[PDB]
Amino acid sequence: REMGTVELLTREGEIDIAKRIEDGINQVQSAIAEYPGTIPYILEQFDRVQAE
DNA sequence: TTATGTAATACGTCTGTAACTTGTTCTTATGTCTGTTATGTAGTTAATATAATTGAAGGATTTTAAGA
Repeated sequence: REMGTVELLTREGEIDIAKRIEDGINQVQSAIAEYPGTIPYILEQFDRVQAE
C-alpha cells in the first residue's frame, strides 16, 4: 500500500531527477571551493600523487 | 706377704658406612619470534526487466470484551 502510491517514471523523469542530483552536487562543490583551506588540500594531494 | 703375670672387662677410638648437601654440567621441554600460505572480507558489474504466497480444512463447549 505504501509503495503503490508513488507513480512510475519514464525516461525523461530519470533525466530530470539526475539533473537535479548533479545540480545539488555541484552546489555543494561550489560551496566547498569557497574556503581558503580547501584548495591547498587538493594542491598538496596532487603534489604527493604526482611524485608517484 | 707381696711382686708378678695372666685374664676378664669396660671404655675410648680409628676407621668404614652412610646421610646431608652443594657444584656444575649436560640435556630437554617450552615459549617466543619470524616467514609464508591460506582464509576471510569487500567492491563492482550499464540491452530491460517495476503490488507474494502457500496452504487448509467433520470441534465442542464455555467465558468475556467490542460493535450495534
